[PDB]
Amino acid sequence: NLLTQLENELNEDTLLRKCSLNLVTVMDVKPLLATIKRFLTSDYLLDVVDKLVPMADFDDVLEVYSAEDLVKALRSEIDPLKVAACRVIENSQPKGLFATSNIIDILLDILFDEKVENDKLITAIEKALERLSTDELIRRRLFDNNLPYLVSVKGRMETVSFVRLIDFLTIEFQFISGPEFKDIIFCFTKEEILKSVEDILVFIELVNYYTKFLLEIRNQDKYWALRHVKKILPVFAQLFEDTENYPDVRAFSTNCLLQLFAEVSRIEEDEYSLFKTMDKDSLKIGSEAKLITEWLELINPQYLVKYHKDVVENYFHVSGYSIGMLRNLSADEECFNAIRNKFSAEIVLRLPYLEQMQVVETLTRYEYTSKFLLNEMPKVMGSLIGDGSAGAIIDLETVHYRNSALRNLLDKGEEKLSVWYEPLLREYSKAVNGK
Repeated sequence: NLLTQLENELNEDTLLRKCSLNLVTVMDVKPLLATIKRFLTSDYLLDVVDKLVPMADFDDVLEVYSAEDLVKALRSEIDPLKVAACRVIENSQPKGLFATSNIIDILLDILFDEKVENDKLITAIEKALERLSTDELIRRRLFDNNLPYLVSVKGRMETVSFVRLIDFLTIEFQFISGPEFKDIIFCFTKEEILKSVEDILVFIELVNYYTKFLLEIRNQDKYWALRHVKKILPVFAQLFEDTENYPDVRAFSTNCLLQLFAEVSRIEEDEYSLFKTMDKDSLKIGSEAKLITEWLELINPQYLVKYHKDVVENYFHVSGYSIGMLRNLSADEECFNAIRNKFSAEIVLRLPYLEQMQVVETLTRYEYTSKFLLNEMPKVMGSLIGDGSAGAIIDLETVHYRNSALRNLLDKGEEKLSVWYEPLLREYSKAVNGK
């Protein structure tokens, strides 16, 4: 490690780029850290800082960069020194060390400053906060001590700081438990949503936050959060319908809202009471012809089959274009039974091999779709097995889908595949072993 002592002495009498590298690999480092400090209290040097801080005993780091220093650095006019302080703070041990100072407060002050244009500083602060937010004392400093501030930034709805706040909440929600959840910061009232409409970028951002919020509730299994967010969901739908008073919503925000309604149709709730009401009063799936394809690609297929079976029956036909609809509509048995009569081996076999495989890979995903494939479209299975030139297929998508179809079927087991087991295994073997 004599390579680091050289750097320590070539500052007192390319190279940094090399230390930066020779450090991704792995005595007393204070002296070296002290110097980088002096230089900062006056770009590439930062990558060196971000490497050496983690690998050191934080007590050591804390001797050079004291709480008082960090504070001073953050209050300075020197961006690089601010980034460096962020790296130091990010590596706090224990993570709750600075939770009793105003360090977090200042991190937030800089974070929500519209005047800050340095995207590198913003992410550094966001990484610091993410890292430390596993600690409960850091969450207390954030959501208790700084709640009034966060809520005021929330109320600004000023473009630059609003985007940052939304990122902040999404990041933070990962670490929030039921008892710590505070509506006033994570949720928006009806009145705030109507207000965000005046600047459609803010509203669009708010729509995406909610989509992601519901997505995260579903992924993290935080269903206790639903009772807090679902009360304003009908508002997004009413605005989507109200083109007379709120034309900017359909005009600029149709797609982001469609994604939201996709999530709403999937919330763990008392049998679509919420979505059924939103659909009945506002969305009216089926009434606007230009939206039908999208509704059939996005909305819960079980909902679609119970409340809009006529649409599903009439509108869906097999083609390269309806593969989006196919992936969605077939993920519920009952909804699949509503499109079953639109398939035949002949209809599928007319498609170019790429789409055949996309269709087939889709049908191999579930028990009931596979059964139908084996029992009703064996000639399509024959096209899947092939003539003996599939190993010569150059298109990456085609190979990807075929292989995935082969895999999906094999995952079903020998007993359920009958006479197809051996040929499937054989074809899969040739695909992944090169033959």
